[PDB]
Amino acid sequence: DADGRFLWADSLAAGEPARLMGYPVLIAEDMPDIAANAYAIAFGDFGN
Amino acid sequence: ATGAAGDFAAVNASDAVVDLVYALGAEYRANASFVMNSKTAGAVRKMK
Repeated sequence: DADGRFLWADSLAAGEPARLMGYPVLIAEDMPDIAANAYAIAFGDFGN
Repeated sequence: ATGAAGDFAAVNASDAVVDLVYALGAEYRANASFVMNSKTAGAVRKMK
């Protein structure tokens, strides 16, 4: 945030909240990383 | 790598510690741990 503290996983202890804005996180190691025009995060219902 | 060649990153430290955590791979984070000496944990604890 602007104060310089973490938004996700508030402190430097106890990381990985297992909720990104209330929705689960799948760490799929085959998506692109942060490039110029990358799509590094994909949100959606992949069940459908 | 951290950034500046002398110590942690000047602008935003603790960014070099968190990408270290996420550089290791998912299957090894089940039981992994940091390894530092006393005075390095001091430099980590001084991060504000």
